[PDB]
Amino acid sequence: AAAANLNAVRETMDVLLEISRILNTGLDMETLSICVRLCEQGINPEALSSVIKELRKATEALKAAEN
Amino acid sequence: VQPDTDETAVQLSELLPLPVLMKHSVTAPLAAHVSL
Amino acid sequence: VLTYEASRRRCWEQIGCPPGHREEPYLTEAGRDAFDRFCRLRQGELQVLGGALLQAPQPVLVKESELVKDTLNVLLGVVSATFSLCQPAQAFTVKRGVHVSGASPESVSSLLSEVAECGTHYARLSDFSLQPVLDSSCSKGLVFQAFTSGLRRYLQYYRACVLSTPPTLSLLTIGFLFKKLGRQLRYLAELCGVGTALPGTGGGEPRAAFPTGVRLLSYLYQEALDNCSNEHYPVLLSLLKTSCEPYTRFI
Amino acid sequence: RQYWTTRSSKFPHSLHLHSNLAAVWDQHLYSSDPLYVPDDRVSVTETQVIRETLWLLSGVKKLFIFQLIDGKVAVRNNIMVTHLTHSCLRSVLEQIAAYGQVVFRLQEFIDEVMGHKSTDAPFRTYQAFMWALYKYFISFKEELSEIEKCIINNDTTVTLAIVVDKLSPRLAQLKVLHKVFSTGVAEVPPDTRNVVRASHLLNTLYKAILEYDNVGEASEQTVSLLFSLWVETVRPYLQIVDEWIVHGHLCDGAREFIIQRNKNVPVNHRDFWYATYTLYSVQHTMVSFLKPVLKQIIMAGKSMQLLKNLQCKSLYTLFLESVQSRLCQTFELTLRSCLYPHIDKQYLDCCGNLM
Amino acid sequence: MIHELLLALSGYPGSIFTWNKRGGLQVSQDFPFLHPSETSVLNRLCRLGTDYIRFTEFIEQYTQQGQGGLHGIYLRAFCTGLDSVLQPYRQALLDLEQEFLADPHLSISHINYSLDQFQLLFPSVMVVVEQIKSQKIHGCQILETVYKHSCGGLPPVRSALEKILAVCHGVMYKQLSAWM
Amino acid sequence: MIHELLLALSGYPGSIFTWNKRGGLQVSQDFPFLHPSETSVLNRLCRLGTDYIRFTEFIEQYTQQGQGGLHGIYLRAFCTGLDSVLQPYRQALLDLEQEFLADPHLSISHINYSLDQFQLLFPSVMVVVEQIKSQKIHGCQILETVYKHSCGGLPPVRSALEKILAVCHGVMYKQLSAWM
Repeated sequence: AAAANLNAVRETMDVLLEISRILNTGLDMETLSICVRLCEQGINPEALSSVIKELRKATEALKAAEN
Repeated sequence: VQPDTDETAVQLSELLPLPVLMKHSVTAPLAAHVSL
Repeated sequence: VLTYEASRRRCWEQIGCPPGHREEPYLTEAGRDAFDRFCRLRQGELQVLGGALLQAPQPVLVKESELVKDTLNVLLGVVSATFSLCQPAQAFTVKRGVHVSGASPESVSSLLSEVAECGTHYARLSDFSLQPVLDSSCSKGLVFQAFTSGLRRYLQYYRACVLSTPPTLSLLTIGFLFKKLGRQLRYLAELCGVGTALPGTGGGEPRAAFPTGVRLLSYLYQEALDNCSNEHYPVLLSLLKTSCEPYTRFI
Repeated sequence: RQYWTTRSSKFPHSLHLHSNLAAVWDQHLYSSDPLYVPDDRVSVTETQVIRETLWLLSGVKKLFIFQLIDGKVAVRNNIMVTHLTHSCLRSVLEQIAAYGQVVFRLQEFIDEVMGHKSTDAPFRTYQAFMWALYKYFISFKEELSEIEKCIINNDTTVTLAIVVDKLSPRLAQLKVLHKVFSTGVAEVPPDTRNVVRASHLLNTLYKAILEYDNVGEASEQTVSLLFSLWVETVRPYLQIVDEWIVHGHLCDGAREFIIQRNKNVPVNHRDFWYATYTLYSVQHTMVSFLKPVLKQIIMAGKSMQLLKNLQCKSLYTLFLESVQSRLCQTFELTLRSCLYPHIDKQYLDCCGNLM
Repeated sequence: MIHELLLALSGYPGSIFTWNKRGGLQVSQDFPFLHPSETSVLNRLCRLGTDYIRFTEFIEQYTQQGQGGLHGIYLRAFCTGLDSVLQPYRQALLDLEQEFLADPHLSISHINYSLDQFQLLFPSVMVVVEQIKSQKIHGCQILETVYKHSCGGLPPVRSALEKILAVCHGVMYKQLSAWM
Repeated sequence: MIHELLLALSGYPGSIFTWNKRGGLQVSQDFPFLHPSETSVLNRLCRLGTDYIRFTEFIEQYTQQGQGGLHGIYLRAFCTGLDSVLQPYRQALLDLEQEFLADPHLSISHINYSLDQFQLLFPSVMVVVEQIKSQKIHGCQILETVYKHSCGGLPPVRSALEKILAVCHGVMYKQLSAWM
């Protein structure tokens, strides 16, 4: 049963990876589950998306400043 | 005191049989020494 | 918590999520632990048919490591547990039917018994190789002295070869590595007969004993002349060529 | 409760008619006809059938279901599979059993050739065919062993179509060489004496090399296997030629040669050129590949026998080098090229040296 | 599993395959995986098993011809040549046992396929040896069976007889050395 | 119910599908779980299935030299070329089988959408082969019927014809090279 859960999680992760690669989102595998599952606790999808966008902008700024 | 599988004397008295070489060298010298 | 992988076993009979579990595959294509249960069950069925007539032959649970250790024991010609020099053995006497890696004891201890014949011949032969030193008060002259001193030193060289290998060699491989050595021992011990606890053969044929005095030299010289170029025949030929030096001193 | 056991496999899988094909078909039967008493075909796992098929490809004597009957591959029609229908299963069984029966007869022939003089010799054509069959069946069993390794993975499987594709050159050469062996063997009748049998087999082998010449231009696998078998078969004849050209004779007198070895002619006899160096029937069992060469062949054989009497890379090796150089088209290319250069040089040089 | 099989190959009769060469490698019908594949594999292995049991018995008898049989010391040399041929066979058995130890999922069928070369060559060499010995051709008369058997098409049997003939050539050289 | 329908189209008729020799790839219509028009699409595929069965029969009959039918390297080459074209079809079938086995819910409609390409290239080749068999052409006659059809319009069919004609003109080139 738990092996079934693991297999289903892997399958969902692969489906999500394909969806992300098709969307060309640029989101990393680190947001494999942590990104989606944390919002799965009932986070405001608009607020979470805005927070992700702010994190992306800050990360881009940090990369540019490091460069 | 005999050695390990040292093929030298083994073949000396085996390919040419033991008494063969023994009579060729020793027993022939033995007969010569007895006659002398 | 997503690092899991899955089974590639995909079945057209399992129309859903197939794990892939086999069906207790063929013990021929996999054993050494389950073939143990199967062969032990076959031996037990044979025993139940015959009235549990194994007692000792009931598997002496022998780790392949333990078997290799006992082989290293008999590698010195010693009397291991399955090579004990029992009262009616004088030499290798088997343990309680050692089983094999994934087998019952019948064939396992049968190959072990072949190796035990080899190691029993080794124990008796080492005792026979001590015949010159052992027969210090010998009324047979330098014949037994030189011959069995040669036997002792040749057994020392043979022991160097035996101990030169690790004690964890395959039983069949070791037996093959001593098959020529086994033939040499059998031919020599058939002329020796060095059973001690249970007297008689020390290897080879039912060797009651060895010929006496320099009459043992006479019989040995005739034999070495005829039986030449073999495991013991070449070994005995070299020993006779060496004892020719004892013959030189006798001259 | 398997074919290993004495019972049908009675186990479940993922439910519904997707995996219930026999169960689905049986439902169609029983429901459409309530009296459709399903023939209690012993349910068998498809993968278990695959393992048994791998054993049969390796050369298993039979299977509980796939029991080779009448020499040919046969199946106990009292078996079923929930993942398939009887007819489809039967079609798959027959597709396997075509090569199964062919290879049953072929393995019987190879084993019979294996069986598992002094101035004469044995029918070395039979032994050469046995060795060539050894190599070919070795390739087949190696393919079966690869399939068995795939099975032993137990986590990956292949459609029997996949196995057949792996056996593509295998099965093609199987059919082609089945016809070729039919030609060589049956044409060399049991009545065909060692000479007759070898001559008929050699003629059929040359004809089959010319026949599989155009059975497909990509048959170079099957064609090369036939070429290797023909080289092996020649190796009897090539060795005979080498012996009769080096020593003029040898401890080999097989009487498998289609040449009339009228050996009653003594070495110190003029007639030894004709009687011993004559053409044997079952003007004889002659093939133009060697019959056109037969005049110079008789001359060279008589010359070698006479050179041995006067004294009183072999032909096979050079032929092997030429065959490696050579190996759609037929055996004519390589055979003619070797016979002209190699055979012409051998004949002329042997005649000159003996003279 | 393959433990008892290799034991019978080493001279230790498997409980199922009782390797008493008189009764052959008599396979008891207690077959695990008791399909004709398993039984056929048992029989195929038992072929070479009984062949090797008889071969070992013969080598023990050749541990030898100078007696009332076909007189000649060459029988012990023939035993030596056969054992030299089996040395490749013994090495094959050792390598197979090592592979079986390595393979948890034992490749029993592949092992049989791999050893089939020696198993097939065994019948031909056995037939040649039976021609030499059962005919009781004393001296090199038994040698003639293989020496004029040079028209032997079986390359495996050809190589085994080639080893035996190397032994025979050496023995003949030694005999000629004595007679000279 | 997918795997056996594929097996039946694989050149091995099933049970709900009956490969009538003259009735083509007919289908015993007594099973549940689909619409008859779904069975009608399956019958459109069965057209190709029966075509494959007949093509296999012809290829085996034209892959056997003394018969009065068309012979020569041309017939064997035509059979070989048709088989090599079916290799893309066989590979596609195997890929589709793997995909359907991999998906818990892989609709047969999806199977149809995958097999549409092969069904698109199939019928033109079937018509050409039937015409070639009716013509009973031999020698370079079929080689010119081919050259007539080698101006084809079906892109997959046109390319397959180009490949087969390349193989054929290669054979003609080999014949002329021998003549040169």
